[PDB]
Amino acid sequence: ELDQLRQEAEQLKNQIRDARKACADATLSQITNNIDPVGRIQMRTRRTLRGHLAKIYAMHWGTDSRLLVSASQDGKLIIWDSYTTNKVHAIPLRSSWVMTCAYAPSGNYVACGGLDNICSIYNLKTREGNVRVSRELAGHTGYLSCCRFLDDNQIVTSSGDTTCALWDIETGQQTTTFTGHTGDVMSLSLAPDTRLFVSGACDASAKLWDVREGMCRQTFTGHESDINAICFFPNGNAFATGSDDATCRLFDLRADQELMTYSHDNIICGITSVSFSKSGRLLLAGYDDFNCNVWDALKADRAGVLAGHDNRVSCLGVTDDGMAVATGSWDSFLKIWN
Amino acid sequence: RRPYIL
Amino acid sequence: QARKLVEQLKMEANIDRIKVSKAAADLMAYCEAHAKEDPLLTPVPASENPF
Amino acid sequence: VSAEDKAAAERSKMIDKNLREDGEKARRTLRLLLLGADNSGKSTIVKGIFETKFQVDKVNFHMFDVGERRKWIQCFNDVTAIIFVVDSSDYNRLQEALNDFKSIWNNRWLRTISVILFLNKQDLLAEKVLAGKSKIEDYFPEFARYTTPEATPEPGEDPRVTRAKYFIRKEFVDISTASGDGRHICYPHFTCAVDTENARRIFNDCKDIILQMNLREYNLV
Amino acid sequence: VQLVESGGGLVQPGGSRKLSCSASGFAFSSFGMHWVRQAPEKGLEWVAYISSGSGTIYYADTVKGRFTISRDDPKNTLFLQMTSLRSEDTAMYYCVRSIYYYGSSPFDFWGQGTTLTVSSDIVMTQATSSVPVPGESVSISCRSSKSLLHSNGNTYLYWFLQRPGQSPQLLIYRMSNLASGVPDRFSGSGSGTAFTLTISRLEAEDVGVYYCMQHLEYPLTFGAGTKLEL
Amino acid sequence: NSDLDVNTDIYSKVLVTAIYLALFVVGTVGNSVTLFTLASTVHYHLGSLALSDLLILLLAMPVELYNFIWVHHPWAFGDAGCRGYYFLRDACTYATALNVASLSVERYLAICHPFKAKTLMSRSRTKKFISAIWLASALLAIPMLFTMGLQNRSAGTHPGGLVCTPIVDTATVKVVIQVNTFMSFLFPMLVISILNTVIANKLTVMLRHGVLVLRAVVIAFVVCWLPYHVRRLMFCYISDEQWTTFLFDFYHYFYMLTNALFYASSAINPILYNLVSANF
Repeated sequence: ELDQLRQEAEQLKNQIRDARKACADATLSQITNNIDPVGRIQMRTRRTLRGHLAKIYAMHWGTDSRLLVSASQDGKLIIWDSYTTNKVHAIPLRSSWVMTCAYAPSGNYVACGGLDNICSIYNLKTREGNVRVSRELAGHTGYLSCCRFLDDNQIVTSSGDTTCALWDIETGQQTTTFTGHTGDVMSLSLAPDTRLFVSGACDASAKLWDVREGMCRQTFTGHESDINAICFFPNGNAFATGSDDATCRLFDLRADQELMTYSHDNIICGITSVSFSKSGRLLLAGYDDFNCNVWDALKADRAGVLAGHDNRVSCLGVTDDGMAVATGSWDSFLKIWN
Repeated sequence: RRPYIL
Repeated sequence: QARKLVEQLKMEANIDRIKVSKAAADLMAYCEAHAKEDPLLTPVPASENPF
Repeated sequence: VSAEDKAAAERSKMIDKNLREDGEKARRTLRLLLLGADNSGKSTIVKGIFETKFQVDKVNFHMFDVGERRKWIQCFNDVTAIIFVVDSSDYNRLQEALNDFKSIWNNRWLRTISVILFLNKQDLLAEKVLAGKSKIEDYFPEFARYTTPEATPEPGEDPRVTRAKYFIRKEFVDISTASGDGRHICYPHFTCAVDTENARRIFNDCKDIILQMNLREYNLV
Repeated sequence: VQLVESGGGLVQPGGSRKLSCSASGFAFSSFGMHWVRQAPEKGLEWVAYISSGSGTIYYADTVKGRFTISRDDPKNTLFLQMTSLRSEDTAMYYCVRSIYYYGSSPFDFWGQGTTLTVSSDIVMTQATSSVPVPGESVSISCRSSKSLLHSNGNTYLYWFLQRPGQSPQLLIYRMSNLASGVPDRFSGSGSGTAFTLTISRLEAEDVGVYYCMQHLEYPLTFGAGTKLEL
Repeated sequence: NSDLDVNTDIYSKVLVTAIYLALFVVGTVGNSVTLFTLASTVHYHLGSLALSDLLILLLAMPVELYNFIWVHHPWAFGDAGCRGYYFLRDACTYATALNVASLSVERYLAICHPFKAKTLMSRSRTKKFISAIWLASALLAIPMLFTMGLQNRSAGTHPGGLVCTPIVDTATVKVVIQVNTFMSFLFPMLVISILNTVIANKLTVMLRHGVLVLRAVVIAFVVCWLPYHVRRLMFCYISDEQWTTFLFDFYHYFYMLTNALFYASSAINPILYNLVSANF
């Protein structure tokens, strides 16, 4: 009965395509045609964080908008005070092949992971005055690409084994497993209310999942290559993806289809990271061309360029209060832009 | 004579 | 194998959807409402800028 | 800058000192990436991620084995070399080996990384050629028109074995020279899973790689 | 975590003695260390400080030139060599660990001190020496001669409690932050040169002497100490 | 001032000025391009050498072109100017020589001992080495500061008879010039020659472009710095009796030729060190 199932799947795909087409009464460009342009945005490098002796792979801001954790290929996880450029902590790692890091919203823990297939959770605020490995979460059969905290006890990890996992830290067991991607899951983004989350993979596909039910609620397919970065809109109703297609795309969850495409003929390099500003008007995307572009999220016009890095911009993030943007690159330097 | 330039 | 994909497509097809224009208007309204509190759009004076 | 801020700055300076010491001690080891198939016999070349350390002439080598897309390959764009192991005795899977070698050679993050190619299991290749039960012509037609160029070890030399092994090497060397452009080189070697010179071969090839990099950097060649 | 003092005893004036502190249960090399002395019937007085790595060493003016503070990190030991001992050096000496980074809690642990018997500064003022109090709110006030609010937003004021027969323990750091292990009924509030520690629903085991200390500049100065009594 | 009149025929001053202007513009452009491109340890020494060559080209060329070829008399910068000019000239010369020798040493370590050079090389060590090179260059030029000065050598005292010249004993001028030659020419010559010979031998026994570059480096250093020091020794050693008219004129013509070659050295160094091998 394989052929009958294939025909039914094709019919369902056609039905979904027709449903998405029916809802497209007008485009975002015809609605924001009359909104005022942002203008030229010129952000300067306020502080340059030095101390990493290898490529920087990930950074994550703390919820206080002052402390940030960065991960480097030299086996180091460094916690910085951004205002004074003071190294608050330096954590050695058992594996130097790190691809992700996370900062708990409470600030008590940090997360790390990579080619060892293990999410290591380190406890910062402890007696004895030294950071210790609180937990090692194992169970993924591939490398860890991204990890995000929900609280001090729940963590969501994305892996290269095509799956995602919701772990209870105290028990150490996968409370939920998310399956459905046919390729390597590269990025993960938690919703502001922390009930849904989106994951982009190397299928040129992004999936919207429900944490409590464990099922895939939606699938978005607009890209032509691997989706390397994904980020939620501040209101939790839309999200942006960046691919190796040298293209970003803004998708809407309630319309269940793509809203906008950010692309330029002079851009032929992949997109490593994307992020939104506090109001959602700006979209900051990092590239392999050694710089970052600031797009007007409503008009698809490139509002500005941040061009201070001497190698591939591997990570970028925006503080919760929207004051500063941190970019980390392969030149072993983090930069703060305001 | 003698040159005076070194 | 194929049955799971068919079930997933059935669950994705049976979803309430809104117009694209309504979503665009919602995003515009959100951006306009919070435009005054975005430091990157509106630069902060050095007196209140921590960086 | 209060007293607590001064103490925090002193703590940061101590952290910087420790980081510098750790980086200096880490930058004394040559990192290598081991690649191959299940039949290759990669783990017998010398002596998540498996790491093997060895030392030749007071130089420390650290090899990493992970495990087709290889998205993680970007992590190894700064390694000294890639050690690619091929089972040259398997004529059925040799085209897969050639395709994998071509994929690794033309990777965009590996454009400046040389490859030390080990054509492994020469005992089995010799037995296959001398037995005559399997023929390379059944898989690579051009072997019918291939002549041995002029060069081979004497202790047990047989023209058929030499011709077969030189053809198998020439396939990979042609893949290498198609788009090498001089940025990186391929170093082909023949092994038998009983030799003890593989560490020496990697040592010599790494010395050659570093010599070429120094020639380019120091504005000599 | 444990800090054990040793040495002490009765000495003649003009002599010398070395006090020692053995550290256990924590990474001693990452902590700065303080020697703080208390006279037999008086308040706490800061004596000396040595930074992590022995980079910075500070001495109080009353002991500068006679006391030497040192540390042996491999042996996890802290030493105070006292020469030219005077009658005013008769006191109980405490060793205090103190780590400094963004969000740290300095002066968090104190050791049970050792007894020694011999035969420009910011002045911290505590309004009352005694106030009688089970189940009622108690407000302890403190003042400083100089504003403790730094330009970085921090108000460097600390509240300690010393129970009878015990070494003082940290209650509040930077005028509002509750120390780890301290019940939530303690609160701290105030502005520059005006500080208040509020104890809501006072219980037993909360009776002792309360000290306010400034960490804005050296030398570190304590208040006289407010005593609660039942 | 008839005893301080240097006889230099015309059609030679114009030619030497043209050569100096061409070398000046070419070397300035080349060193500026090299510095712009440079601005893990090779770049430090290349920049140091380019800086030294640009410094000697800009700082010492016009003062010499005025006071030493066109207007020999009287000195037009006073006593402070004479001492400062000679001190800075010697400092630049020493800096160039030591930068070239250090670059040869670094190349030898990189090529003949690549594995040890990988561990020894660090940014702090390179910065310390460059600082030591410059410190030695500054220190070795100090004796020349206390050797040169103004002196009246006219027929009495007349303003036109004041010249910038060694003002110490001849037996001491011989010592200072011998020290300058040994620590500016012969020691770097031996280091460069031996090390580049070893490197070229290693490269020939396997790239011939590198061997040609090394040979060009050695030959350029020789042919650009030997006549200068030969001329200085000729000035210092020859007795007063032998300095006839022919020798007197020959000294200043040889001065023009030697300074031309000496500045051609700094004109050619950026080409040989950065513009011959691919820089992109």
